[PDB]
Amino acid sequence: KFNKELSVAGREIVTLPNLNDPQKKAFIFSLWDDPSQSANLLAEAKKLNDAQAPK
Amino acid sequence: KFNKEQQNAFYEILHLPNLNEEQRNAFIQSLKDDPSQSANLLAEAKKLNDAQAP
Ligand SMILES: [Mg+2]
Repeated sequence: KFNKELSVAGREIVTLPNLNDPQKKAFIFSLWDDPSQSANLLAEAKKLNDAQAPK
Repeated sequence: KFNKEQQNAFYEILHLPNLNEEQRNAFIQSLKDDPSQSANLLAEAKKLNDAQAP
């Protein structure tokens, strides 16, 4: 079930290095509110991790 | 409901380094089961994390 999903998605999000805390917390909270689109949140979080990578 | 209390627990659990996948998954599932024991589970997760420190 979305049990492993939330755990793996969660860990991946919190370990993204270019996201600030508030952003991580926001994603995590959303992840919990709708485990359904976890795949979407993660991708989006990665994209943002890339946008905020060193310029 | 106690959504905020479980979201917070979920969030903090994701930051406990000494827990293993199975354990994190256990806590997550237990979190959504009885949203009431959230604050309780959290406390346990933390004590477990320390108990498993390197
Ligand atoms: Mg393990």
